[PDB]
Amino acid sequence: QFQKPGDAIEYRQSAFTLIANHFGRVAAMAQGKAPFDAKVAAENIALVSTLSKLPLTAFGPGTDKGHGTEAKPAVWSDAAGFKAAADKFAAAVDKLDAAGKTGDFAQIKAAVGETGGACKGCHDKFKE
Amino acid sequence: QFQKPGDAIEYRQSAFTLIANHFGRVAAMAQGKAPFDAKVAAENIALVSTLSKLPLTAFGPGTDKGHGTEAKPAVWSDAAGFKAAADKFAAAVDKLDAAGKTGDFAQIKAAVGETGGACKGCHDKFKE
Amino acid sequence: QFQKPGDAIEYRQSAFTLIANHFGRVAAMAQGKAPFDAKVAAENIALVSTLSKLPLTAFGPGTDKGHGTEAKPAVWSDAAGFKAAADKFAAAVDKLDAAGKTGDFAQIKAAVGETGGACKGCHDKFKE
Amino acid sequence: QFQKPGDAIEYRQSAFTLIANHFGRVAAMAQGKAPFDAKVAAENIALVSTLSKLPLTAFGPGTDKGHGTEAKPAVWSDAAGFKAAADKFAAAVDKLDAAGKTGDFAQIKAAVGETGGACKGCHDKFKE
Ligand code: HEM
Ligand code: HEM
Ligand code: HEM
Ligand code: HEM
Repeated sequence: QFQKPGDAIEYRQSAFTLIANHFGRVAAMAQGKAPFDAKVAAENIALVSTLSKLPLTAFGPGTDKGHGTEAKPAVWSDAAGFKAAADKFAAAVDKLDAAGKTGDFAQIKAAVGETGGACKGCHDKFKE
Repeated sequence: QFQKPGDAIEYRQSAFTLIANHFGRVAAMAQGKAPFDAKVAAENIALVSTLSKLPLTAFGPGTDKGHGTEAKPAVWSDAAGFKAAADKFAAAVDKLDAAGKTGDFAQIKAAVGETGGACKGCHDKFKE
Repeated sequence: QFQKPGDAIEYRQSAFTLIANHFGRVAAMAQGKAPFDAKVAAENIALVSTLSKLPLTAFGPGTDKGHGTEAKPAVWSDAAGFKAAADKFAAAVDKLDAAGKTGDFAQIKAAVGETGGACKGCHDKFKE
Repeated sequence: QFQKPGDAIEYRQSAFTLIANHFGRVAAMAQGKAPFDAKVAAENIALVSTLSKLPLTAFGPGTDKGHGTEAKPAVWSDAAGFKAAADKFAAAVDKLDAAGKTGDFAQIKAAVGETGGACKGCHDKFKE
């Protein structure tokens, strides 16, 4: 667990950073800005899948201020809304995980579009 | 990959932060500071193993300054030494991973001691 | 031996009290309620093993009443059943003792579950 | 350990009872009231040796009243005196343990005389 609040903040920020980087490699393939390689897309989606579970466990009470957090207070006051956004994200990643297993480009591109929306959706209401 | 150098620096710092947190949970169990659970020890060990590969790819040329990096210059001037320290870490992680597979407390405690030593070993020569 | 019946009753009650306390320390470790230590688990298991032989010699004829005994009459009328319950307990303790020797958490947890069952089993039919 | 004070009291009283009983079997041999048998004397002294360590760990703060304790307050207020008596007892039991190993009657009789005095010595100042 986290000894101090700052530990939680740093942990979640670190998780989102890793997720962003690996998810980005798959998105580049989907956008045609990088050659498509099923094995590599699979590896990266696998990483995103494993990491996606992590950051959401570090939003406990008391982790609201300090260590440069960009989490809006609404994360807590509207816990219901936050739970929903997290759920959408989880669902989308499941689709991305499956798509990754099949190696089908069209499916992967569709899943990254969905997942990406899940990131933005949550960010609009709870970040910055 | 990493568009800018700072991306690499933030990537590696975040990876270490996650590794530290999850390795710490296994460590606590092995040092008698928390109840032992083979499943949880196993899960945390899996995370460490997976993540251990990640940060070592983010030490390319030019990632020596900025983004509050704590990597000593020796990381580049003493490249061989660094690859030497990284190799030890890898071996230690392979043992920790094997221990996780067996669920054997003694084996796990032995491997966390070795891994810990590999962390500090590298840190002494290349960090801060 | 026991001069008076009461001596036998107090002897067996005291033995059970010590067994309960030391078995409980092993149990706590196995149920994830306390940090695991193979040496301490081993020591406590040794005590339980040694003491387990003791109380079963203090159930001779005439020790059925007085000194606040909680042994049901069935202990004597259903002698075979009692020897049956005691035999199971003994076997369970032999396994707990063997587990203590190996230091294997899984093996220990398995044996504490069996021993526990042997305690309650006998208690249901012959205690209170 | 002990969840409640009464647990400590019951534990130590139970330990002294077992000790008293087994020590008594050796004393009877030494007094010639029972035939001398080196093996049996050895077994019993071994039990006394193992058990002798136990009761002294259950005299913590707060275990002074209730559950029918016969421990005089001096046990705590004159902690120094209590520590001494316990030390004499420990030393005597060591002698009894050795004597038991040698199977020499004269040595055993001497050790039981010493140990017995250790019981009485401590009892006079700290019990009832
Ligand atoms: C979707 C896969 C996704 C991405 C991509 C993403 C990225 C991201 C980054 C890079 C950060 C910055 C980390 C840093 O400061 O170094 C960040 C921060 C937050 N995010 Fe995000 N994010 C994605 C998904 C989600 C989801 C689904 C939610 C909400 C359910 C969410 C929330 C947040 C919050 C809040 C932060 C700030 C955390 C903090 O600074 O304390 N993101 N995200
Ligand atoms: C071993 C399992 C291990 C742990 C644990 C560990 C932790 C760790 C942390 C927490 C950081 C701080 C990151 C931050 O500032 O947010 C960190 C940083 C560096 N480490 Fe380390 N580290 C472990 C292992 C290793 C090994 C085996 C090496 C070298 C081969 C190594 C190196 C470094 C370096 C350099 C940094 C600084 C990164 C930067 O700031 O740019 N670590 N480590
Ligand atoms: C198994 C390891 C086990 C435990 C633990 C256990 C505990 C226990 C306690 C604490 C008592 C109370 C003593 C007191 O009142 O001070 C107690 C009493 C009895 N038990 Fe028991 N017991 C364990 C095991 C067994 C087994 C396997 C049997 C039967 C074959 C058994 C029987 C009894 C009986 C009878 C009593 C009452 C003794 C009396 O009051 O005269 N127990 N037990
Ligand atoms: C020496 C081998 C020894 C014997 C024998 C002995 C016996 C004994 C008995 C039987 C009791 C009664 C237990 C009960 O209530 O059922 C008893 C109680 C106490 N003793 Fe004792 N005792 C022996 C040794 C020692 C030694 C060396 C000390 C002190 C250093 C000591 C102390 C006590 C105390 C105090 C009690 C009362 C505990 C309580 O009721 O809380 N004894 N002893």
